[PDB]
Amino acid sequence: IDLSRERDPNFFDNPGIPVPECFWFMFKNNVRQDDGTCYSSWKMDMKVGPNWVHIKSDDNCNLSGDFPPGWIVLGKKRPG
Amino acid sequence: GLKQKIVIKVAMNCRSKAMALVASTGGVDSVALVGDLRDKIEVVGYGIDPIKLISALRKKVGDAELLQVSQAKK
Amino acid sequence: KQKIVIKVAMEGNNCRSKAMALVASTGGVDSVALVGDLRDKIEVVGYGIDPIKLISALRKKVGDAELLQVSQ
Repeated sequence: IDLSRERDPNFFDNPGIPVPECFWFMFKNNVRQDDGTCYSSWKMDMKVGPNWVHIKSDDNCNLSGDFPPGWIVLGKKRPG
Repeated sequence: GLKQKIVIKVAMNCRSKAMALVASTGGVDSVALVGDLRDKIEVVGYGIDPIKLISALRKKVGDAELLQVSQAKK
Repeated sequence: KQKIVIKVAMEGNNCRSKAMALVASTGGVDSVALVGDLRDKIEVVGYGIDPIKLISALRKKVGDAELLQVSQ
C-alpha cells in the first residue's frame, strides 16, 4: 500500500476546533473502504470491520491499533 | 470538557432529512456530508449521545452505523 | 462551491437547533457550522445554495438574519 497514489479524503474542518494534522485511509485486503482526517499525538475509536479499535497517532500521523486480520488504518500528514 | 467528533454512515432526499435531524440535536456545533459518496455525517459538538443519535437516524431516515468517536485536541 | 455566513437572532427556545435544522435541510448544503465565540453566526458550505431563499426562510421561521458573507 502506497499513500502517495491514494487521492485526498473528502473532509470538513470544523472552524471552532483545531485543524487535524493527519489524513487516514482504511483498507480490507489492500482495498480502500473509508477515509477521513485525525489529530497527530492523539487517539480515536473507529469501527474496523466488526471491531471497535482504539487507534493512537504519533506526531508524524503513524497509526497503531489492534486491527482485525485483513484490515489496516494508515495515516499521513496533510500539507504542512 | 472537550468537544466530540462523531462520524455516522447513513443510507441516503434522505441526505437533507439526516442532516436536518443531526443538526437539530442538542450540543451540535456542526454537521458535514463527508466521504466520496457523501454517505457519511461528521458531527462536532458537546454532550451528544451517539447511541441516541443512531436510534433517531434509524427511526427517521434508515440504516445508520457508528464509524468513529474521538475528542477535539488542543 | 459557495461559503455563506449568516448572523441569526437565535436568543432562547432552542432557536439554534431550529435554525441549524432549517439550514441543514436546504438544497445543496454539504456542511453547517455555528461560528464565533458566542456561536451566534451560521457558516453554510455547498453547491447551488440560494442565499436569498435561506435568509427569507430564517426571518419567516426563526428570527432576524443578516448575510455577513458569500464567497466562491
